[PDB]
Amino acid sequence: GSHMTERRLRVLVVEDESMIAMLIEDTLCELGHEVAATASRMQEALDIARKGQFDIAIIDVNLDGEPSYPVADILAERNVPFIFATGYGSKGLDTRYSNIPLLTKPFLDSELEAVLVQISKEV
Repeated sequence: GSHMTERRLRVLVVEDESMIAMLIEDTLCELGHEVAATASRMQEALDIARKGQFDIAIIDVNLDGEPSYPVADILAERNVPFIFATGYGSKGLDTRYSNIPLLTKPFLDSELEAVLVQISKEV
């Protein structure tokens, strides 16, 4: 039988180009997310900026050219349910997730804090 589910989530991650690409299709190969965003795009950000309903949103604002638009900047000033990564590593951003995998490095503790910190913590 194969009638089962495994929690399908979305993660619009973006920042540069190949550093966030292969780093998003390989991570899913292990978790099973349902694809979302790769590289840094102004059209996608606006979508996750107006959607406020996409599980997560990464948009580095200081790597390869801080292409995180003035919104990733704002997305950090108020923070919403999601996740983010940037040259400063969010900044203690607030959300129902709990910092989780704050990104701004060559991948490492990220995946670690990515799932070991997703306890919600007093939600």
